[PDB]
Amino acid sequence: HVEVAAEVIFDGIPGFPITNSFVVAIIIDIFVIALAVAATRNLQMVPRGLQNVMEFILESLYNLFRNINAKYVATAFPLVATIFLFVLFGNWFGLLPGVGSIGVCAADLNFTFAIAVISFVFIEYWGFRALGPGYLKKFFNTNGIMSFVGIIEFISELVKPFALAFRLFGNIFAGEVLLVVMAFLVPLLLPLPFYGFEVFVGFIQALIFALLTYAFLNIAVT
Amino acid sequence: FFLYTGPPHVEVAAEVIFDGIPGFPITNSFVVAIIIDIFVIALAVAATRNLQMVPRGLQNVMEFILESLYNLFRNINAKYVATAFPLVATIFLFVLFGNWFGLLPGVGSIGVCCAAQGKKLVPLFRAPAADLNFTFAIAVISFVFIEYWGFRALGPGYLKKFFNTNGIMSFVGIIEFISELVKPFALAFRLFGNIFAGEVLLVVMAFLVPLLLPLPFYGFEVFVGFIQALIFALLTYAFLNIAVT
Amino acid sequence: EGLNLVATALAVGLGAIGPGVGIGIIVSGAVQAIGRNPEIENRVVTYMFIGIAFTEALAIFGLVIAFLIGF
Amino acid sequence: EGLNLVATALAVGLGAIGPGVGIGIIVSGAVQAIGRNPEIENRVVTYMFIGIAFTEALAIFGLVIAFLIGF
Amino acid sequence: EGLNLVATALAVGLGAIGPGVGIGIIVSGAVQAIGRNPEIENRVVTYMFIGIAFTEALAIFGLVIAFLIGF
Amino acid sequence: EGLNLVATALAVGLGAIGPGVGIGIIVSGAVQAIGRNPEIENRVVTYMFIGIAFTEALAIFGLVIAFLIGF
Amino acid sequence: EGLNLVATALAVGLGAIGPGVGIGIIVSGAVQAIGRNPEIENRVVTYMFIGIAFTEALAIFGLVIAFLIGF
Amino acid sequence: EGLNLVATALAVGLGAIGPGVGIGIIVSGAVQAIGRNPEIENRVVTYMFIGIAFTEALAIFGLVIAFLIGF
Amino acid sequence: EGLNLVATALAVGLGAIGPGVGIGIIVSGAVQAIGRNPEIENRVVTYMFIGIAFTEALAIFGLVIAFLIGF
Amino acid sequence: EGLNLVATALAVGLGAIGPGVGIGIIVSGAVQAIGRNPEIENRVVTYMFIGIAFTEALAIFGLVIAFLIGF
Amino acid sequence: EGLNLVATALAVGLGAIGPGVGIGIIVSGAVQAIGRNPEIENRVVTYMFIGIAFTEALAIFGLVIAFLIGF
Amino acid sequence: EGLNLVATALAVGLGAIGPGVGIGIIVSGAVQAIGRNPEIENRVVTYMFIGIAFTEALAIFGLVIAFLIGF
Amino acid sequence: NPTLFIAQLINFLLLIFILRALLYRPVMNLLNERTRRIE
Amino acid sequence: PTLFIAQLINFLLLIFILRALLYRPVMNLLNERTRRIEESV
Amino acid sequence: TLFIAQLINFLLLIFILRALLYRPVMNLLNERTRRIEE
Amino acid sequence: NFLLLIFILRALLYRPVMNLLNERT
Repeated sequence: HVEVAAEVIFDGIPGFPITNSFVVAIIIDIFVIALAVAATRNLQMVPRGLQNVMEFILESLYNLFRNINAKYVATAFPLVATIFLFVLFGNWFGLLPGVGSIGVCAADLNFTFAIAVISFVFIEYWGFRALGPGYLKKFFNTNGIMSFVGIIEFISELVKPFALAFRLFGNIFAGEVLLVVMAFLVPLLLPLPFYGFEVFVGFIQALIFALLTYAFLNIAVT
Repeated sequence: FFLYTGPPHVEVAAEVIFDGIPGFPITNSFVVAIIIDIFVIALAVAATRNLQMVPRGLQNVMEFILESLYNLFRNINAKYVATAFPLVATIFLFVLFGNWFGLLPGVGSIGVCCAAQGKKLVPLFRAPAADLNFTFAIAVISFVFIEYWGFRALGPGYLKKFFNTNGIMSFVGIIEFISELVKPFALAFRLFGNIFAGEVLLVVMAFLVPLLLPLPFYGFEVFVGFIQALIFALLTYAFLNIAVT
Repeated sequence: EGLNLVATALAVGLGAIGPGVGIGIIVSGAVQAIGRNPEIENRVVTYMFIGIAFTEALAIFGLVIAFLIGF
Repeated sequence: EGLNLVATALAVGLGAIGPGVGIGIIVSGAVQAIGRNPEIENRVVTYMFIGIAFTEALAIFGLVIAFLIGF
Repeated sequence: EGLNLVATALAVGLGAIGPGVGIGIIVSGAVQAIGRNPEIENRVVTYMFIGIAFTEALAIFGLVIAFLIGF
Repeated sequence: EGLNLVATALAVGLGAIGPGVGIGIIVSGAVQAIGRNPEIENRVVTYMFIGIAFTEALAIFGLVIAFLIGF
Repeated sequence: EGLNLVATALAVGLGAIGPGVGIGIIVSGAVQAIGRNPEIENRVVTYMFIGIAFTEALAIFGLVIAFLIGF
Repeated sequence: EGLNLVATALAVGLGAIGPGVGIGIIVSGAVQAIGRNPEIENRVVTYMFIGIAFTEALAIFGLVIAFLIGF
Repeated sequence: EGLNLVATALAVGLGAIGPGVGIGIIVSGAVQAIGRNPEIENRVVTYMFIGIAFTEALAIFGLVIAFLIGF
Repeated sequence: EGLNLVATALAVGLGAIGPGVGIGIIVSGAVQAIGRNPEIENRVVTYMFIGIAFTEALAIFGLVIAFLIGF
Repeated sequence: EGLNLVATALAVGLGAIGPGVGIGIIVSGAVQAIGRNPEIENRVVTYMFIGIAFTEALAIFGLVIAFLIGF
Repeated sequence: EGLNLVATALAVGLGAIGPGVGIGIIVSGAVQAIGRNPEIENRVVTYMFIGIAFTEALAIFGLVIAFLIGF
Repeated sequence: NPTLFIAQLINFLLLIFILRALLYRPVMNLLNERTRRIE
Repeated sequence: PTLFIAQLINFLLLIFILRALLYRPVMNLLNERTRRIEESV
Repeated sequence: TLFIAQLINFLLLIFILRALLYRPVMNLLNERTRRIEE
Repeated sequence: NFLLLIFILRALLYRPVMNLLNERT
C-alpha cells in the first residue's frame, strides 16, 4: 500500500514540530561531525581510512577544481566543499537508514532552492568580480545583433541554479518514492539493486551538483 | 492535359471470382494464374524453339535471364544451387507475370459483364498476384521446402539451430523459429500487400485525372513488381542458406 | 463528422514522413559514394533508384489508403 | 462510426514511418560499402536485401492491419 | 465542431515535416563530397536536384489534400 | 466500440517502428563492416543474424499483442 | 469554439519541426565542408542559400496555412 | 469504456520502440568493432550481451504492464 | 474551455525540439570544422550566427503565435 | 473508467523509449572506442556504467509513476 | 476542468523532451574536436556555451509558459 | 475525473526521449574522444559532466511538474 | 477460401513441375552444355 | 466502362515512353549476347 | 508491518554491498594510503 | 543550519588541508 507524501515546508516560516527535513539534516550533520572527530584527534602522519576521507575526496576535489578552473577554485574552494560532504550525506541518511519512513513510531523544496540562491550569490558577488561589467558583456551591446539572446542566456543563468535545485529536490525525492513503491509491492528492495542504484544515483547527483556549481563559476569567469 | 471527362467513379475489392464453379469452384484469380502459366509455358516453348544453340532469336533473352538468376543463386550459396534452382526460378517470371498484365487495357475492368447494372459482372481478372490464396500457398510451399532442406542437410542442426543454439541459459530457441514462422507469413503478406496496392492505385489515383497520373504510377508499380519478384526469389534462397548456415 | 477527414490527414502526413526522411539518407549516401569512388555511379544510379523506389512505394501505400478513406 | 478509419490511418502511418529511415540507411550503407570496394559488392548486395525485406514485412503488417480492420 | 480545421492543420504539418529533415542530409553529403573534390562538379548538382524534387511531391499532397478539405 | 480497432492499430504501429529502424541500423553497420573486412563474413553475419532475431522478437511481440487484441 | 486555435497550433508546430532539424543539418554540413578547404566558398554559400530557401518554403507554407485559418 | 485495450496496445508498442533501434545501434557498434578487432569477442560480445541485457528487459517491463491489463 | 491552453501547449512544445536540436547540430559541425582547421574560424563566425538565426526564426514562429493565442 | 491504466501505459512507454535508446547509444559509443583500441577498456566500461546508471535513473523515473497511478 | 493540466503537462513534456540530445550532439562534437586538436580551447568552449544557451532558451520558454498557464 | 491522472503521465513520460538520447550521445562522444586521446581524460570528463548538469534538468523539468500537477 | 487456397497450391505445384519438366530445365541442360564447351 | 478506355490509353502511352528508352537497352543486351556468341567462335 | 520488510531489505542490501566491495574498495583505500609510500 | 555545518566542515578541512600541505612538503 503506497503511503508516500511530499514533505514540502517553508524555510522562511519557523520550523515545524516534526521538521523531517531539519531532523534529517541534523542527523547528517551529527554523522559528519562524528566522522570528523574520529579522524581529527586520531590522526597520524600517514593515517589509513581516517585521512583517506581528506585525501581521496577533499584533495581530489581540489585537484579536479584546479584542473577545471585553477586559482578561481581557491577563491570558491569552500563553495563546492560545502556542496560536497552534504546532500549526499543527507541522501545516505535518507536512504532508509533504519526506519526509512516505515514504522518510525535534499528533497525539501525550500532547502534546495535556498542552496540555489546561495549558488546565485557566487555569481552575485564573486561572479564577474574580476570585470564588474562582465554581466553586461555580449548582452544587447553594439554587437547585440549577434548577442540578442545574451540577456536570455543570463536569464538561463538565472534559471540554471534553480533548475539545479530541481535536480537536488528531484531524484532524491524520486528515490524515496521508488523505495516506498518497492515496499508496497515486490518487497525486500527489488530484483535490481534498488537500494544500491539509489545510493549510486544520489552520490552521482551530489557530485554532478558540485561540478555544475564549479562549471557555472567557470562560465561566469568567461 | 485537361481531363474534361472520363472520371466516372472508383471501386475496388479484396479479390474477384470467376465462372466454372459448378464443375469446380473457380475464382477470377485462378483464371489469371492459368493465363500466366500458359504464357510462361509458351515463352519456354518459344525459348526452346530448335534448341540448336541458336543465338539471339529472343530465346537468348530468356537464356540470359536464367543465367543471371543462376549466377545470383550461386553467389548466394552453392550447397543447393542446383536442386533448388528450378524451385527458385519457379517464382521468377511467374510473380513477375502476376505483376505483368496489371497494366493491360481494362485490367481492372476485364470481365465486367457495364456500369448500368453490374449485377453478376464479377471481373474475370483478379490478377493472380493480387490474391491472398496464391501468395499464401507460395509462401507455405517455400517454408516447407526450406524446412525440408534444413532437416535433410542438417536436421539435427536444424533442431540444434534453436534448441541446441544455446541450451545453457537463453538460446536462439523459440526466437529464430518464431521469426522464421513469421517470415513465411511475412512472405505471404508481402505479395498480398503488393499488386493489390498497385491495382488500387490504378483504380483510385487514375480515378481523378486519368492522364500522366497513371503513367509514372504504373511505371513505379512495374518496377516495384519486378523488384518484389526478384526479392522473393532471392529471399527464399537466403532463408535456405541461413538454415544451412 | 470530419473524423474521417482527420484520418485522411493523419494517414497522408504520417505516411509522407517515412519515405520523406528515408530518401534523404538514400541520396546522401549515394552522393557520398560519388565523392568516394564514383566508379560505382552506374551501380549507385540503379541502387539509389531502387532504394528510393521502395520509399515511394510506401508513400503511395499511404496516399492510396488516404484516398480510400476519402473515398 | 469512422474511428475504424482513424485506426487504419494511424496503423499505415506508423507502418510507413517504421521502415522509412530504416531502408534509407540500409541502401546508404550498402552504397557506402560498394564505394569502399567494388569487388565484394555482390556479396553485400545479396545481404542487404534481407534487411530490406524484414522492414518491408513490418510495413506490410502495418498495411494489412488496416485492410483487416476495414473488412 | 471544426474537425475539418484540425484535419487541414495536421495534414499540412505532417506533410511539411519530412522534406526539411531530408534536404539537410541530402545537400550535406553532396557539399562535403564537392569539398573533397570539385571533380563531380555539375554532375553532383544533377544527382542532387532531382532527389530533392522527390520529397517536394510528397509536400504537394500535404497542401493539396488540405486544399480539398479547405475548398 | 472502435477502441478495439484503434487498439490494434496503435499496437501494431508502435510495435513495428522501432524494429524497422533497428533492422536499418543493424544491416547498415554490418554492411560497412563487411565492406571494410569481409574475412569475418559469416562469423559476424551470425552476430548480425542474432541481432536481427533480437529485434524481430520485439516486432513479433507487438504483432502477437495486436493479434490477441483483434481476437 | 477553440478547435481552430489548437489547429493553428498543431499546424505551426508540425511545420516547424521539419525545417528546424533540416536547417541544422544544412549548416552543419556546409560549415564542415567549408572547413575542409577554401576556394569553394561561393559555391557552398550558394548551395547553403538553396537549402535555406527550400526549408523556408515549407516553413512559410506551414505559416500561411495557420495565418489563413486565423481568418 | 474499453480503454484497457488501447492502453496495453500503446504500452507494448511504445515500449518496444526504444529497445528496437537500441539493439540496432549496439550491434552496429559491435559489428564495426568485430570488423576491426574480432578476437575481443570474449569481452566485446559480453559487452554486447551485457548491453543487450538492459535493453529488452526494459521493454520486458512494458510487456508485464500488458499482463497487468489481464489482472 | 481550456482548448486555447492546449493550443498554447502545442505551439510551444511542437516546433521547439526541431530548431532546438538544429542549433546543436549547427554548432557541433562548426566545432569539428574549427578543430580540424582553425584558420577558417572567422568564416565560421559568419556561418554560425546566421544559421542559428534562421533556425531561431522558425522557433520564434511557434512562440509569438502562442502569444497571439494567449491574446 | 480505464483512463488510469491509459496513464500508466503512456507513462511507461514514454519512460522506456528514452532510456531504451539511451543505453544503446551508451554501449555503442563504448564499443566503437573499444574496437578502436582495447586498452582503455577499464575507463570505457566505468563511464559506460555511469551512462547506464543515468539511463536507468531515467527508466525508474518513468517507471515508478506507473505504480503510483495504481495507488 | 483538468484540460488545463493536460495542456501544461504536454507543453512541459514537449518543452523538455530532447534539449539534452541537441546539446547531446554539442558536447560530442566539442569533445571530438578537442581530441582531434587539444591545442584549441576556450574559443570552442565559448561557442559551446553559446550553443547551450541558445538551445536551453526554448526549454526555458516552455517552462515559463507552463507556469503562466498553471497559475 | 482521471484526466489529471493522465496529465501526470503526460508530464512524467514526456521529456525523457530527448534527454535519454542525449545521455547516450554525451558519453558516446566522450568515450570516443578519450579513446582517440587519453591525455585529455580529465577535461572530457568535466566536459562530460557539464552536459549532465543540463540534460538531466530537462528530465527533472518533466519530473517536478509531474508532481506539481500531481498535488 | 481454404479450398481455393489448396487449389491454388496444387496449381502452383503443377506449374512448377511443368516448368521443371522443360522451362529452365531445357535451358539448364543447354546452359551446362555451353559451360562445358567453354572449357 | 470508360475507365477501361482511359487505362488502355494510359497503357499505350506508357508503353511507347518505355519503349523509347528500352530500344537502346534491348539493343545493348542483344549486342552483349552476340558478342558472347562471337567470343565462343 | 512494512517496517520489518524495509529493515530486511536494508540489511540485505548492506550485506550484499559489503560482500561485493570488500575487495575493491579496501584495495583502493590501501593503494591511496600507500600512495604516499616513502 | 547549513551555514553552521559549513563553517564546522570548513574548519575541519582547513585542519585537513594543513595536514595535507605538511605531508606534501
